[PDB]
Amino acid sequence: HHHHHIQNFRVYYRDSRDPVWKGPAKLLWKGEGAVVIQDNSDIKVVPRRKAKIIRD
Ligand code: NI
Repeated sequence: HHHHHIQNFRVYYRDSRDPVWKGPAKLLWKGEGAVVIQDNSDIKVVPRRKAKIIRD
């Protein structure tokens, strides 16, 4: 199966204990306190404070 990303979004994000922004990733889901991103083959849950959601 394939998780189609939400169109017109890109996301940069940080993992725990690492200040360097990773990305660009696709946005798969927007929740109240977190987002789901897809970075190549990795689908990850990122707290909103660690996500840079860029309208594209
Ligand atoms: Ni899946």
